[PDB]
Amino acid sequence: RYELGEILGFGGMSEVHLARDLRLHRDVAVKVLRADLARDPSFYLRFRREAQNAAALNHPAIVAVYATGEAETPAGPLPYIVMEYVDGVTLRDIVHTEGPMTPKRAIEVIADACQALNFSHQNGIIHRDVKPANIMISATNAVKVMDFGIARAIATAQYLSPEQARGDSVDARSDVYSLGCVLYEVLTGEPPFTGDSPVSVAYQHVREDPIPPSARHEGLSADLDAVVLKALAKNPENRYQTAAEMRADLVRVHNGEPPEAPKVLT
Ligand SMILES: Nc1ncnc2c1ncn2[C@@H]1O[C@H](COP(=O)(O)OP(=O)(O)OP(O)(O)=S)[C@H](O)[C@H]1O
Ligand SMILES: [Mn+2]
Repeated sequence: RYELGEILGFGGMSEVHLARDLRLHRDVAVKVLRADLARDPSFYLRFRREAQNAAALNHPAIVAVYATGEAETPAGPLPYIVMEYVDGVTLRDIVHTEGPMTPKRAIEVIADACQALNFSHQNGIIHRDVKPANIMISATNAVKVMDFGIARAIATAQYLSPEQARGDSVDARSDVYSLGCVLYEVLTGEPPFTGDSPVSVAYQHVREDPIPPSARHEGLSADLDAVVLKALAKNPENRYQTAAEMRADLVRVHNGEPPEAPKVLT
């Protein structure tokens, strides 16, 4: 049914192909598990779970999942996921090709992401992996959040929250944090913490305060600082408790209004 075509992109887990649905005549994105990882149960499982978790979401700002299955290739069974096709670019790409967005644009985009996440949080779903690569902007400039993660067991990493690097409990406020990180990098052109390993970056995430955005990049403002740093506060209790709260504050900043976030001085 699906005539696959060009490679749209590469992820740490999969190859995503543009394809044509020949029964409905629409372009779709087909996510195919990396050949070599299919043999590892943990990954096959992860892949399938994410699929079923994401199909439970239906919002204009969230990439819809349409179908599943497994191609019975000569090598073995490659599971794949059929989804709504976004013709556009991830924020990572945007940052890598065009530099930091204008404050207002950043605000608009992140605010849309908030709606996606809030809708999700309401149908009881933590994303878990909010990062620049998991948010796309369409040719027609719609924001689209994707690659929703899944509750895992217990005994990148550059946008994970503190409670994630420790083995603590995870809820909506962690999406709030990591989103904070996205906004940060998208305002300044850099992720808030960098280093020579995951470990050290994990250290920074839970130990060192971020440099205020206005202090890493020109024409930002103290109010943005406020919002960004409240989003990136270490203890979930001191952050925006909900996506909507964060969004409301972003809206305040977008207009000429002062945000409710505690103030930040340089
Ligand atoms: N719905 C889509 N429409 C168009 N391109 C897409 C779409 N989904 C993914 N891509 C592209 O293919 C990519 C990877 O998709 P992912 O779902 O993030 O794969 P992944 O294996 O989960 O990567 P991770 O985050 O390392 S596990 C890019 O970041 C894209 O440019
Ligand atoms: Mn993924």
